[PDB]
Amino acid sequence: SMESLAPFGYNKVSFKQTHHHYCGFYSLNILANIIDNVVVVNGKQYPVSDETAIDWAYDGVDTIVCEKRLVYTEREWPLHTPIYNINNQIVGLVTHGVQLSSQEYCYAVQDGFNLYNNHLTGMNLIVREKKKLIAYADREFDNKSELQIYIEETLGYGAILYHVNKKNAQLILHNNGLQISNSRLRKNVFG
Amino acid sequence: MESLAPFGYNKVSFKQTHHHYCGFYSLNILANIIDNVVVVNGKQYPVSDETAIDWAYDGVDTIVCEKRLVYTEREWPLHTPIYNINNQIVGLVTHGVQLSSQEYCYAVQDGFNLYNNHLTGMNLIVREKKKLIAYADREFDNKSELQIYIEETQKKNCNILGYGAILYHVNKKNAQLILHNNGLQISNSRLRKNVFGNI
Ligand SMILES: Nc1nc(=O)c2ncn([C@@H]3O[C@H](CO)[C@@H](O)[C@H]3OP(=O)(O)OC[C@H]3O[C@@H](n4cnc5c(N)ncnc54)[C@H](O)[C@@H]3OP(=O)(O)O)c2[nH]1
Repeated sequence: SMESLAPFGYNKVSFKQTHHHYCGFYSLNILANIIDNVVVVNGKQYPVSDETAIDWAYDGVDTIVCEKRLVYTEREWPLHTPIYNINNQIVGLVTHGVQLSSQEYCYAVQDGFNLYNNHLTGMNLIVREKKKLIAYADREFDNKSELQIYIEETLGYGAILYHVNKKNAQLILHNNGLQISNSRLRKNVFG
Repeated sequence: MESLAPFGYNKVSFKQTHHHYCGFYSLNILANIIDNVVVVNGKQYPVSDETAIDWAYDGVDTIVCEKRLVYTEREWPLHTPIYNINNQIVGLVTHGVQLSSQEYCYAVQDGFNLYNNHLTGMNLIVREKKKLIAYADREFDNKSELQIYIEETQKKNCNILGYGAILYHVNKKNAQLILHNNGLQISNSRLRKNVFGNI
């Protein structure tokens, strides 16, 4: 391919046959890891924190879920900028960050294949704050008794990433109203 | 009322009223491991800094759980209660592994502090990974073989085997959880931890 690293896009779905799925972009080759907790963006070094958080990226059919390392900056990173390690090897492409304050930003950088990853097929992940005690399929319940009623009373696959104040990431997959899996990742959620 | 019972009997009653731990039902939320120590049959055992992915089938659901490894020179009988240093029950002994004539290893769940995945209506299968790509219930050397399987399944799909779960590993490393249904791929979790047990 002529496009080595290509950000996700609806019209780039043919890249799934030729490129690896990173969280937010396709890559022709396996990318390098972060070395000594530093990333290099536009010629400036940025220390990488010890914090991680769950990020996600829809590519038009699948959702890539990835535990990424958090990088706190005092400067905005333009989207799709290449990220290098201190050995001048490309680590990835800049994805969407968050502006903490007027002069504060936080970006999430995937560190190769070192951390949690989940490739969800044919599902557009929904992220929402947990409002009740129990989450099950695409519904929420106050107690087990309300849950048993729904199960006995009960289209398409779905994926929901739950959090409470960006904490305790909880990923639920469901199909036709039935629960498939309920994974408590014990990680923060980025955003 | 059995407040802390191992998987394998009367699941209908337990599943509506008890919390699902990896291998046993508990009426209450169980205590955590305090100061990296568990107590089994009156003896204190230091808990290592190692974890591994374990699983337990209760007869309809599979509980997947990252557990903490405890090395011991003494065998722990199945179902023996496990306590913390406050004499608070933390669980029941599950199956371990024997590393040497004098050395054993058990995996102990530390409450709900670590990774936990509840698989509904599925019996997990553990398999050593032998090809580069895992997809649905199959393995493929490359994406061209994968694309053939996808396209042929799109043309004709006779798989009505239902929902399945496969835990892949390479020499007990690189835990990878594949969920699938009727020849379709659902989710591919890279857990990065070792897989516990005689595998
Ligand atoms: N992207 C990625 N992130 C990780 O964190 C990671 N940890 C390990 N690995 C393995 O590295 C090998 C490559 O050296 C891969 O094979 C992979 O093992 P696996 O995790 O067993 O593989 C499933 C393949 O299968 C891919 N697919 C999934 N669906 C499709 C589809 N419809 N069409 C084409 N490919 C599909 C899926 O994206 C994927 O392959 P790619 O990421 O390279 O694209 C990782 N790969």
